[PDB]
Amino acid sequence: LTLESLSNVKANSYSEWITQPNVSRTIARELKSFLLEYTDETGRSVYGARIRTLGEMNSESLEVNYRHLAESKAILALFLAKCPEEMLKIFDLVAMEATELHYPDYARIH
Amino acid sequence: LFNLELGRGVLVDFGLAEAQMDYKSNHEQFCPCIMRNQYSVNGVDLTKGYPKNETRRIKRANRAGTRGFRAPEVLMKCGAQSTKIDIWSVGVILLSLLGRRFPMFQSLDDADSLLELCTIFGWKELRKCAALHGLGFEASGLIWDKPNGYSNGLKEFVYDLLNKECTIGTFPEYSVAFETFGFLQQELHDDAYELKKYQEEIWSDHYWCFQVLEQCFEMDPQKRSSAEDLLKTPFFNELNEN
Amino acid sequence: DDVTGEKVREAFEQFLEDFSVQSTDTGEVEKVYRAQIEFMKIYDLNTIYIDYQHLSMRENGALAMAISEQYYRFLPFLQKGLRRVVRKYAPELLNTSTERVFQISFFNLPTVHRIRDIRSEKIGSLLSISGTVTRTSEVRPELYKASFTCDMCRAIVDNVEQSFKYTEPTFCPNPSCENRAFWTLNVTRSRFLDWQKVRIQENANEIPTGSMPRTLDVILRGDSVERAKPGDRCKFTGVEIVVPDVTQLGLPGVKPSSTLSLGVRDLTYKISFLACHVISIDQEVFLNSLS
Amino acid sequence: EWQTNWKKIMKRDSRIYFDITDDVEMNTYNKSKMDKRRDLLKRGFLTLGAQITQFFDTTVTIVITRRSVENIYLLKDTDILSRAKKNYMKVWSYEKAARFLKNLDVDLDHPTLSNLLHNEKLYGPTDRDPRTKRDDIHYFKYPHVYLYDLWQTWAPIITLEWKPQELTNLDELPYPILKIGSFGRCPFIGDRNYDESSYKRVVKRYSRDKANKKYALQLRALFQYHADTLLNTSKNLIFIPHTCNDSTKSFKKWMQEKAKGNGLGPTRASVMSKNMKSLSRLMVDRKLGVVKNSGYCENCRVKYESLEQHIVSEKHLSFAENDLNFEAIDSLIENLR
Ligand SMILES: [Mg+2]
Ligand SMILES: [Mg+2]
Ligand SMILES: [Zn+2]
Ligand SMILES: [Zn+2]
Ligand SMILES: [Zn+2]
Repeated sequence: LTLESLSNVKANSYSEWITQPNVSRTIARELKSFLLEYTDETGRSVYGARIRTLGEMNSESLEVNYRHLAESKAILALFLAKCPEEMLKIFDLVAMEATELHYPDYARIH
Repeated sequence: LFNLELGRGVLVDFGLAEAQMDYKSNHEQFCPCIMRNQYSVNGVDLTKGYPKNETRRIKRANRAGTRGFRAPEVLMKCGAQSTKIDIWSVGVILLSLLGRRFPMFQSLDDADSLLELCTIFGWKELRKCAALHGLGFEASGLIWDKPNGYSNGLKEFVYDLLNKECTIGTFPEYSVAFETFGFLQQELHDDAYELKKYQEEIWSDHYWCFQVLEQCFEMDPQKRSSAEDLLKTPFFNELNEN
Repeated sequence: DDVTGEKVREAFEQFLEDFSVQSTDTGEVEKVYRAQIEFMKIYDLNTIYIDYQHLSMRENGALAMAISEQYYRFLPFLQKGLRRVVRKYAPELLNTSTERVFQISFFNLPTVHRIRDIRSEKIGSLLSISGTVTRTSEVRPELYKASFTCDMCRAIVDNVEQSFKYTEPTFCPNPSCENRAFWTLNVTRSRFLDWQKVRIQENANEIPTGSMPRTLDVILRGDSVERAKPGDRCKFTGVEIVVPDVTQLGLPGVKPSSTLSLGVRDLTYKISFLACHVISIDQEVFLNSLS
Repeated sequence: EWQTNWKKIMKRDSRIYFDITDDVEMNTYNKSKMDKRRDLLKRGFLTLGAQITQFFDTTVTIVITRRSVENIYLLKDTDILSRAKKNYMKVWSYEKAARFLKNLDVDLDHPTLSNLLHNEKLYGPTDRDPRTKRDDIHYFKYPHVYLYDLWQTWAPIITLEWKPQELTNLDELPYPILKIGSFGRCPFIGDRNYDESSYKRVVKRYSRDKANKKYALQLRALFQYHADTLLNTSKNLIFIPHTCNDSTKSFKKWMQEKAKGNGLGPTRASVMSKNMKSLSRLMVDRKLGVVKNSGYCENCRVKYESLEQHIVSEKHLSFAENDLNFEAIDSLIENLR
């Protein structure tokens, strides 16, 4: 959806709002945008550097910084702060999707 | 039947000889095999499969010939067999002389001949010929000593044929194959006056023989030069005495 | 989904609108199918009669052959195409006022098959038969669409299609349930049609030498129930159908059987008929049916 | 001439990216239409030759977004489209993408209901799983050779596949290898039950060679650089030296070492019945329980185990006694005289 679509909140439970089907899809797309679009000062990719790291040392973890995401999209950072039980699960899936986009067929490694 | 003392030869058997019928009443549509009868659903592709229950007919083309001495045209049952299968067989006989191998192509069936041609020339070239004749072809998993090899030409082939004989020593001291062996040694980079004249002439002769071999050995019929074109070669300067 | 089914459905609904048979000198040319649709709206009936001759005329009869050879396969596509056509023009009659079932009947087939002419290669195809009515049963309801009550999270699923045999709703009113072991049917949300079985018999003139008479069971589904009295010669038009038979257990010949565990099931059947409609062969009504 | 301007270096340009997100009111079916137009737009530059990247970078000029193509008209803080002005990195809309594609005009793609039906006569109905499995066709698994009609109108000519296990021995590959052998044998066959170094074989070959020395010398004398025989009529020999080993040198080395049917067959059909396929599985050896003139007599259209009995067969004798079969031959026979 839109950035302000997440801002307009209407649900009885905060985690239910996060896991609202349309809202959940919006969260997935917005996280995809945050990871694919955010770039360092010198034009070097932040998430590009992280995926370059992951491709060669083949770890099962990615060191995603909270501050850069916060100045990227405040609503998603606040969703993480209030209800990290659900967004992290989505963020793992979108991270895997982006890794496949850069390095396809990563199932055997991890 | 060739006589050496006369130095001349004549053809005799015409047993399977066929009179060229009226082919029709560019070259891509010359022989994609759509001629005479049968002339002029998507989403399903049998690229990597053979039907379990087969409900279709085979090509019905003449297969007359010999064990070996058979052209790619007839070998793959390619329609509208042309006269140039004969010159292909001629080139096969020619190559049999250059290498001293009489049973040059021991083909117990069509498959043997096709695989032997694949060995000599290459999978890609044979596939290209089949595609030219509107025919799909595929082969994988098989191991070849020359994987799409011998692309240098037939020179390397007759070269290692003679190489193993040289290492063994099959040929006699007076065998005339040794001059050819030296020719390939020199060209592959791998009193005396009469000697130098003689070797110069044999350089030229072997040269022209090897560039008429590749002239005849080409899968394309339309590109394959006719018998008169073969006779017009610079190798055939002895007809010029007329 | 099937591309061919979509093609035949779209062609069906296309010529339900584009078709127009001439009225010769008197009346110019009119849309016969649209005229019948207007008649349907006027009289609020439930069955549409389609001549097979017109379908044969249209598009060199390729579609006619396709629908005659595989009528059963294309029948749902026919229903969907007719529903969309009704939606296009006069969609008021779409609903019962929950949903009104539209019946399609084909009439005037080129040929007539006698009861002894029944063949297995015609199973599922469209044809016509001519016999004498021997036994007629009561008009009984049949489960057009069936609703049930759930086992875990006891609740009622509403308006689920019922096939030729008993069906269990894979989905549940509660999406989290996904349990279907024990369903309890409810008549309120279960649709019904009219069912009646008529045992026809071969006419005398068609009997071969020595053979004793042969007979067939014909099912009349829809408004055509109780349309024929016993002892009358009627022409039945419908689809050739098969029904499971348990009696032919000792007959000669290998019995087809399905193995699945074990999953054994004897695939023994007997031939029957499902007829779209039936045609038989004061002084005012009498005076009307004269030239 | 803009196409030439836009066919100049983008074949060498290596940076391609396409923006995904946008701020619009889009429905699920509208989402699907967006996805299909997005994949078409991706394919538009997929074959262009310019490599595509998945990340937004200040290097990648190609970036297309539907809305806010420098259309925000205001400062933004966390927008790539806010940086698009400062980085100069080009941006269009998808409608503007089609506007520019009008310069390119790339095709959208690179009915006969009766034909559809009688084609579904083949393959069965087309409503199957779009996968590599149909069970109606033996898909190739092992090393194989396959040659097929391009239009699949005729049956495949050669279709042979071999299990890996039977390929264990290199000597008897079903497809022969270029095992050259020696002594002028077939290049695809070798010295089976033969050894070129076997001293008895060497002696036999040496004796045969020395027997034929004079004949080979006569051949060379007859044929030496004059391109003709009668023209050659009026120096004895020319020997070009070589480092090659021959029969004589190898023989000297060894001596030093030891010093201390018919051709015709009946025409056969192509299609084999399914019952034939079933029968062919149950095949076992014939030893359980119960001269060379064997061939096919096309005159009698019959296959004979023995010729001497076929010639005396009743049908063949009757055929021979009928001159009506040879009338055309006699017509040209008499024309000789
Ligand atoms: Mg002969
Ligand atoms: Mg002959
Ligand atoms: Zn051809
Ligand atoms: Zn439930
Ligand atoms: Zn005979």
